[PDB]
Amino acid sequence: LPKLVITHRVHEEILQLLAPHCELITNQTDSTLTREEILRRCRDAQAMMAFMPDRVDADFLQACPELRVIGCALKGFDNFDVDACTARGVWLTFVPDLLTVPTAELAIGLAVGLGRHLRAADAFVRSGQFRGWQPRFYGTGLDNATVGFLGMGAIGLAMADRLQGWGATLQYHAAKALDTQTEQRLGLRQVACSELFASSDFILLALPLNADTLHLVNAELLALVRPGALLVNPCRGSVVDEAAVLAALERGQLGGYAADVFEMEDWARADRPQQIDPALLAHPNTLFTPHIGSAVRAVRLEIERCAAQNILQALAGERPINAVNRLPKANP
Amino acid sequence: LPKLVITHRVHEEILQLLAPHCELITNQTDSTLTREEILRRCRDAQAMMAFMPDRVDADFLQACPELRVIGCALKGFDNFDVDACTARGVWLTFVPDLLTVPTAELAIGLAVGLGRHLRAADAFVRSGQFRGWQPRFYGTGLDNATVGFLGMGAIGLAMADRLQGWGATLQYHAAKALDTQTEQRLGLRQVACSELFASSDFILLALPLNADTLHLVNAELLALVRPGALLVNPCRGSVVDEAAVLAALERGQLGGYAADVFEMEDWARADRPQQIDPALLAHPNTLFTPHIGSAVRAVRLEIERCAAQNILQALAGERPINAVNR
Ligand SMILES: NC(=O)c1ccc[n+]([C@@H]2O[C@H](COP(=O)([O-])OP(=O)(O)OC[C@H]3O[C@@H](n4cnc5c(N)ncnc54)[C@H](O)[C@@H]3O)[C@@H](O)[C@H]2O)c1
Repeated sequence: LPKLVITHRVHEEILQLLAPHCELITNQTDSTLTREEILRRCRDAQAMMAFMPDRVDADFLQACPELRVIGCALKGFDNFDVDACTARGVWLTFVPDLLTVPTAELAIGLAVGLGRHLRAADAFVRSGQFRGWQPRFYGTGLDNATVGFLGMGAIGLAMADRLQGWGATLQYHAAKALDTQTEQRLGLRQVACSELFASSDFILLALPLNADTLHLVNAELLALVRPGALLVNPCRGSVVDEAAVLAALERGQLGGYAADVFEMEDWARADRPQQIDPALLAHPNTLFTPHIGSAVRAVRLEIERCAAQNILQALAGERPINAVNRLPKANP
Repeated sequence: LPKLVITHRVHEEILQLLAPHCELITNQTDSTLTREEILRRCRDAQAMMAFMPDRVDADFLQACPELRVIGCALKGFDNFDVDACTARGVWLTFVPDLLTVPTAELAIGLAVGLGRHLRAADAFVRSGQFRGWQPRFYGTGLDNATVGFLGMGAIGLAMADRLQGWGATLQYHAAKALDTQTEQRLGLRQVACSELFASSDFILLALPLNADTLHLVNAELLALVRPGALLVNPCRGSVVDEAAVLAALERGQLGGYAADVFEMEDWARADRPQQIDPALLAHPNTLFTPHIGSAVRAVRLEIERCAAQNILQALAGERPINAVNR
């Protein structure tokens, strides 16, 4: 009986898991519906499965008073007002682990593609003009490089594991230090944010988007980079000031920027750019992907399953395993 | 000062190291000059620093009787008649293996780029049409995949090393098998050529080119492949049959092909293709690189430096460290 709205397309097997417990109102197409259309569907929904284009604020919740649970098919719930969910007695749940590994893979791929001029290399061969080896496309590889992680959580760790054996010197700065056991095991040295940006050949971002991280990578910080340094962003766009990244690119201090994420995606920002600057889109020392960190079908299936288990738990009157927040529940 | 012709562009610092010992006739441009032109340059040269696009046969050597050293900024001598060099008392020089590692880095970059549709994804956002996350561009990860190496010398090992931590299942076929200790270390399962192609999600090539290896990856073998299998060629072009790969791509059994090397490059074969098929070139499930395996700045510098020192040693009258002959 309880209505559940699902804002984007999910695997058949997921609908089968839910269909006995809920009234599914699904978006089994390839499109992102309108803000006003999801509001209408959610108006008396007991439940919601949310995805990356979703944004949930106190305004949204006011118009949807039957909501008991919002199940997020994602890790970074920055576009979801958790306090306001709590104020309305709505569970919010996320997916803590399943997005990690394929995002870590993409990022290393970006680091390699960016450092080796893959976009133009490939464009060149595709132009038909290839005739053999030339003294051209000399790049930056991982061997002997200083690699710097900003952040050292799930993707931080999964990337460092993936770079064991690459002959790089690994260093990091994070809100919380890793125990000495993990540092020695992964070859990781802890350094300050300033030192990270001044010494690293590659700088890989692995931070969530919050108030302390908004525009953390800025002109002051980019002004510090060794000339030609490569910056890689698989996490959230507004951890970076995209305009200062452009400027470091044009002056040739920053060697390259790769990103899977963009400022324009951060819906909880009133003042978000409405687009990626065409000038960064067209800069040659770049490589981009459309938020496909977790775009592997087998993985997406499990992300959906995790979200569905959470939603179903919540509707069964239990505390969901991946609740980010806390509601009153009866004791023994 | 003995005269030295540098066949292609080097870093300023190789010039600076060499000027005080050699008259330098350089080619500080992007172009590889015609062999007529390199022959003109080398008529009375004492030394030559050669690169990948150079070929040296008896005929070349006949036209250059004052040549003492060929110092090569490369490692394979397919393009080089070694016995001609020695017959005419010319040192033929190689560099140590600085090339394997950056090539292995690129190879994994390619497998990831190919599996995750990097070219198409990049173009999509550069188009300015990106409106945030969509449930498409689904791709293939390495995690839980089976990756099969065809071959396992220096390149096979470099790549296997770099794939520890990636949670894939590793397997290989090679003429020269690995010792048990390393198989153990690397989680590497040894299989037959047929089983490798039948059970690999990614197949990464690590083979030399020779008679036994010519068109090894042919239609019969590709026909065994799992639907959507991803093939990566960073080793040599002519170990695969590009027509057979294209054909495999077009029917959709092979999910993708990435290469840094192409048949048109293999100048030993008389029957070699004259370019890369434009329909392969135009295929969406590809990813290509213009033989940039070792195109890392630090490495190219060290490569030229080793070439230079071999040349200097030969001239001052010593046996060069990396002499391939005598
Ligand atoms: N591209 C994608 O598709 C994709 C996929 C998954 C996650 N992400 C994003 O990447 C982010 C990180 O993912 P995760 O799974 O590793 O998250 P996580 O919560 O496991 O780790 C976050 C880490 O950042 C650190 N941190 C927080 N504030 C910091 C600060 N001010 N300075 C330095 N370090 C700080 C924390 O100590 C923690 O170690 C997610 O929050 C999400 O926003 C993107």
